[PDB]
Amino acid sequence: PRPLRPVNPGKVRVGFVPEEWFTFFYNKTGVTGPYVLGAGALTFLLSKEIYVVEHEFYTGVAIAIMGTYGVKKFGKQIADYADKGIGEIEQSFKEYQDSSKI
Amino acid sequence: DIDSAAKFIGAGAATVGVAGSGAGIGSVFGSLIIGYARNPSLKQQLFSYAILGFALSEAMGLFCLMMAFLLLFAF
Amino acid sequence: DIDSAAKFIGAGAATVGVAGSGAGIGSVFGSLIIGYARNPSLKQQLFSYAILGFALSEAMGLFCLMMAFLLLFAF
Amino acid sequence: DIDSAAKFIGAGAATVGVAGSGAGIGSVFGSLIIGYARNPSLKQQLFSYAILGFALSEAMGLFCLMMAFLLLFAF
Amino acid sequence: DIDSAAKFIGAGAATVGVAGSGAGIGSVFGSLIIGYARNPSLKQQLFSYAILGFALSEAMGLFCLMMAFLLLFAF
Amino acid sequence: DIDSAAKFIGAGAATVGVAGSGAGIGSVFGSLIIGYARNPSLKQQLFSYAILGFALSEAMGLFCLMMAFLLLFAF
Amino acid sequence: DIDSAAKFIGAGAATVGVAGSGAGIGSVFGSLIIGYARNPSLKQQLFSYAILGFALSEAMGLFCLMMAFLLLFAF
Amino acid sequence: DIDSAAKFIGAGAATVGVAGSGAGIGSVFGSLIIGYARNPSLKQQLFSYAILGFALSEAMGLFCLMMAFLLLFAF
Amino acid sequence: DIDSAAKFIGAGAATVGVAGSGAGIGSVFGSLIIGYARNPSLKQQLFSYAILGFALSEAMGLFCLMMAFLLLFAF
Amino acid sequence: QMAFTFAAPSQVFYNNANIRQVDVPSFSGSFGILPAHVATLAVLKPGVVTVYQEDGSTKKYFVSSGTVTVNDDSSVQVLAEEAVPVENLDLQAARDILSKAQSDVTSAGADMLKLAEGQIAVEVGEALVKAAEG
Amino acid sequence: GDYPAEYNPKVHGPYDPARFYGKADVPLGQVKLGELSQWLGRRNKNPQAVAAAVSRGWWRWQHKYVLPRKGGIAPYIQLIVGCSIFFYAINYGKMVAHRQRKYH
Amino acid sequence: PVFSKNAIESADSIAAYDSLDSDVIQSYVEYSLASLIYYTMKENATSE
Amino acid sequence: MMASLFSVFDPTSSFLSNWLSMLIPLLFMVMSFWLIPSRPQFLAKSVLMGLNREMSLLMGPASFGANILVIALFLFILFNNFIGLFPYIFTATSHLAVTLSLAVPLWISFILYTWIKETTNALAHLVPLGTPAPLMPFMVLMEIISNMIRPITLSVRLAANMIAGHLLLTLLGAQGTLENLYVTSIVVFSQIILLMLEFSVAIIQSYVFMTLMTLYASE
Amino acid sequence: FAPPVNVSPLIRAGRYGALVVGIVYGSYRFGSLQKRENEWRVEEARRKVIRDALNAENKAKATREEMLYLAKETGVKVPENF
Amino acid sequence: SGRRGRHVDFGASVDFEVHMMRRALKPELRNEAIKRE
Repeated sequence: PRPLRPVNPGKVRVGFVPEEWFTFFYNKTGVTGPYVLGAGALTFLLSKEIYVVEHEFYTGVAIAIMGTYGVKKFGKQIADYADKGIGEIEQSFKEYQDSSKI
Repeated sequence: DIDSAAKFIGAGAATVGVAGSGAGIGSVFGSLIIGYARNPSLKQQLFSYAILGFALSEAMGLFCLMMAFLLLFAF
Repeated sequence: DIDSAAKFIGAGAATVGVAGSGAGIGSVFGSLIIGYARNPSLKQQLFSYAILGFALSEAMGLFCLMMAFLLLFAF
Repeated sequence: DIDSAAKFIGAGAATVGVAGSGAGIGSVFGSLIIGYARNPSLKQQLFSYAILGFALSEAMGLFCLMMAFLLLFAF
Repeated sequence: DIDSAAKFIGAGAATVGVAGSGAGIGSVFGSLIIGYARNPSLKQQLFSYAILGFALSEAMGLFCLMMAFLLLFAF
Repeated sequence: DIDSAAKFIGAGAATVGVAGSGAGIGSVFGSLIIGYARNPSLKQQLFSYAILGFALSEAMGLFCLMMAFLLLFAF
Repeated sequence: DIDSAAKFIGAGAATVGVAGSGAGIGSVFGSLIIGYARNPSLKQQLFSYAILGFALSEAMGLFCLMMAFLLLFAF
Repeated sequence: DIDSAAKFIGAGAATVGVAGSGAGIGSVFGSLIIGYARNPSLKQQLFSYAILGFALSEAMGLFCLMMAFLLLFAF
Repeated sequence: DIDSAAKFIGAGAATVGVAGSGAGIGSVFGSLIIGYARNPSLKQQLFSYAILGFALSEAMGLFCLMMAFLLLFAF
Repeated sequence: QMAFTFAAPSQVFYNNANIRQVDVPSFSGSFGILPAHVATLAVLKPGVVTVYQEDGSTKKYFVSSGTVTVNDDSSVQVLAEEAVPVENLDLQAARDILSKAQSDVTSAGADMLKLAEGQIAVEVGEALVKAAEG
Repeated sequence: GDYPAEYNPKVHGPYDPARFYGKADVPLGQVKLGELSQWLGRRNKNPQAVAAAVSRGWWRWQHKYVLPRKGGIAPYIQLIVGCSIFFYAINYGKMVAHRQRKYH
Repeated sequence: PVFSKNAIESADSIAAYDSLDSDVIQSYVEYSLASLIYYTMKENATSE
Repeated sequence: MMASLFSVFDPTSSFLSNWLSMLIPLLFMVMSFWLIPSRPQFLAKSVLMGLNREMSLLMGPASFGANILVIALFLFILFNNFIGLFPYIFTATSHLAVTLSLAVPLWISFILYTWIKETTNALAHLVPLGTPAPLMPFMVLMEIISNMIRPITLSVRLAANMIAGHLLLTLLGAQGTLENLYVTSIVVFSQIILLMLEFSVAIIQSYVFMTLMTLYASE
Repeated sequence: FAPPVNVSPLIRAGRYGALVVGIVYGSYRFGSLQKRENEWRVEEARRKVIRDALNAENKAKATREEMLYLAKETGVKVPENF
Repeated sequence: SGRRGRHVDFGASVDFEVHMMRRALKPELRNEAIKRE
């Protein structure tokens, strides 16, 4: 098998969770299944003191809010800037091949 | 008396922050003199920034004076 | 109390760096007046640099006020 | 006499605010030399502004002089 | 107790060493406003040098802050 | 015997205030050099205001040293 | 017990001078900002002298910090 | 024993006041460099005025150090 | 024993006053940078004055070391 | 890369020639110029403009007045009233005019305009004394 | 540090660090749990084998979230939460020593 | 074209030029005028 | 205004020790497979090639190919300050051994290479230039003390920023309550301002330490 | 998203059945510990007051010893009360 | 300055400055440079 480069990465919901996890429960507990298990697990860890809500939790919230604001504000510009550099490399390589043939 | 001595020493050590406001006032009002010798026609907005400079330098001087009373009467 | 006196003496000597905020604010806001004495039409862009200078200088002011609280209720 | 002893130390540590008057007066009146070296035509407008700066800078020195007496014969 | 009491006093005396870091910060960021006022076309390179100035300015105050943290609950 | 002890510490801490006179004098005579380098034709007028700067800074410094003597013989 | 205890008081007051080192470093690098708006062609030679200015400025803070380590555990 | 102890703390506090002469000397010889970098033909009267600033700043510095000995061996 | 503890506070207090030498050294080397930005052909005379500026400001710094050494093992 | 246009009503010295350093005595301070200098302009004063080309050659050009302008495109336009090399000048003549200027100052009296002219010639004479004896 | 000896460029083609280049074994996904003991005992537990198994899994994850052209921030958020979750369980002893509820 | 001191201060691109005060601009303008007039006088005399 | 807590620097809190907290930047390294790079590879390549161009003015012949070490030192510092601010990760830079590894071996590398190559110039760096005879000896002794303990303060500087940064964040977090919306929002917004300061200083501290080592490897 | 597909008619019954069981066990345990919390807090408060009163007397003794040690160190006069 | 303070134009200052410069051109270039009007 020749490894072919895909164009888009794997589908992802809620920012980071794989969609392959969410679609894994569709045939048994439907779409609402993974969200129900995630909500129940979050409730269980908070209630049974497994997740210690200490001072670092507020820092974890502050990072999450800052990260969401920073990515949503500058993500399009950076991704376009990176895709611009990729296109210039692709143009440079295809022009080399055409110039060598000519 | 021992905790009264702590309040008086703590107040006398917290009232040195007004020295920095004394320097910060001198810097802004000092730079105002130079900034008004060059291009004196901008007097009104120059004076506004000078008052803005005073309204933050002296105000942070009162930040320590508030802590001076916080070590004197309140706590 | 002896240890209560140590907290108060530390807190009073923790208010020292408020003077540094006053000097840092007075330097930035004064130098803004000279920087604005030329180019009066460059008000808004240069104002952003000064508030950045004010925010960092006042961040040092709250940095010293951090140890003021630590020697008042924490240690 | 320990409470009076702490007040003597507290007032003695409160008279360091005169250093704020020294630097502010020195910086303002030094800047007046630069501001009067060039453009001496406005030597009355600049001098009036510097005396205003000197008065506010020296007011902080009188603030700490008051605080030294406020820990001396006020409590 | 008295050993711990003097550890808190030395921690407060170590908090003194942050005011001058606030002074150096205000000097760099104030002069940055002048630096951007004179020839604003060098905005990015001058900002890099002033940020380099801020890197060493607060770090000198952090030495005393770490010394304050050493005498707070580390010594 | 702690009243004489408190006077010794207080007068020592009061004598720090002459530092602000030291920095101010070094500032005004520093700016006198810049003032003399730019338009030296007003040498005596600039030097006259320089002495007025010296007579308003060192006077505050010796005002603080006077308070040091008062903290040893009046307070 | 008060020997190492007051050594910790002295050590906190010994590391004060790094503040002025921070003020000194900001003075050098702030003046590099004004000194680079004019004459960018001397970037390397001005920076090398500014580094020597920075090195001698940070040497003073380390000079005080070594004195703080001298009284901490070096006896 | 108390009197010798408190004189030792007081003389230590009185030795801070030479810092401003340290900043003032570093200020006046700073602006001497600027004042000589512009119109160097006046080196004779510039250095005459610059040594006037040094002979006044360091004099206030020795004024503090003279008072340090007065609280170390005289009183 | 009390004289041992009082020597330690005073020796630490004596090293408070080296911050001014720290700031002034940055001032004289900062103004070297501006003074050598313009007028680059006076490098030998400007840098020789920066050495003289450093030689006198650190001399005040070593005067702090002399009194710190005087209050650590001499007296 | 520093274009030099040092001209005069009498002579012409440089025309878009690459110079490493030119030090100019101006009313805003006797500062110096390097390529890609500060965008500014200043007024000349009696003093010794110096030229240090790409070969490091030192040439001294005393002027009596003029203008100095540095633009953002690293273009230097120094125009001076009468620029001459200082080798064709006399220190004895410089002090003779200086002594003549001092006589004008002393004999000015209530003539404040003549007092200004004596002061102006004093500045020119003192500039040439340092120029010729250096 | 070299290419694995089981790799053959003639049959497979160019090397791909996310593909297992040994004998084609039946993966654990389709094991009906009656062969679970046989499958676990068959796969060796060498430090070399598990290190190669980690890298073959890591490059599989790179092939799904980074190596595609339009790779977003999702892998770099997944790593941060993944490391935070893993390091919270490590520091569980210090965290649970404080807690919030006395009974819970 | 010949401009005035007041017009020079009000110029949009004059902010990029530094070291500008009243006396510097006034003296530079009144000497730039006497350098443009001298340039035209030489051009006019040769053309005439 | 309630309380405070500390001691987030225990390497052996569990039997899987906190040495794995140093092996986390190996994950974030951009492993490259394709010819045309991906988006994060090009971003990392552009940043590093940008830093190499900026440091090219200060390289010199003695650091002819040591820029890889300087850049690797930069990325190691950045990933030990950025990762130290995420909540449930022990502060690796707080441990002095990380700072010992950061400053001591490279300083000994630079001072011994300077001493072997240019011994007189190394001693002349311990004196201010153009120093007369009566001004010589006290400047030499203090600068000898300066150059001996300067990298030790560099190690202290790298430690103290993240120690003070994490102490401030833990202080702000511990003085807040989940139930009170006003206190939680104030605590969260205060930490966001503090994190923006702490993220900014962490990048700048890594940038200055690259600049300082590039200057001190040039000589 | 994907179209909805109904859950198997055994997951729902197990889910809600466990939901009801958790509610009644939650009510039973909470009430049992509420009585336990009330009786434990009362006896904890009583022994805390007695312990704090004894610790206050010990702290008063230690502070006077510390104040006595300070006056011995400073060499100042010792008052009748302290 | 002194010139503006005495209300003297810079052009008049220029002519005074150049006349004093020309009077110090003793050896050969005084007559050649000064062509009068």
